[PDB]
Amino acid sequence: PVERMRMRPWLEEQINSNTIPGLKWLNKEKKIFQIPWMHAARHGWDVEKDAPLFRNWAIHTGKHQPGIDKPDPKTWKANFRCAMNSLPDIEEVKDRSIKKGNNAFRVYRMLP
Repeated sequence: PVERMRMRPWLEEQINSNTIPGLKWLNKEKKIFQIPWMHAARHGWDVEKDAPLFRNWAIHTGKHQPGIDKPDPKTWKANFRCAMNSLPDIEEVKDRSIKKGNNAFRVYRMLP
């Protein structure tokens, strides 16, 4: 019911399995993974690219339960960002004025 699969390995798995067309290890040897994120919908509309992950956050991070509480995706969006400010081994890189004409995702370098 309330287990702790751990986000670090949860991502190492999703990234290795390549469940989202864009999220994946750019350099798995040094553990570098990049996700596309919902750069399009900053709230809740064009946010289906990473919604399967973002939505799983509520169940994977043990925060929302289907049948007992309300499935609010608005907070799930913020939950995703908290993970980026966590695990003292992740380096987020979304570019600033160069790679901004194709996708502009968030490349995260994860240490061991």
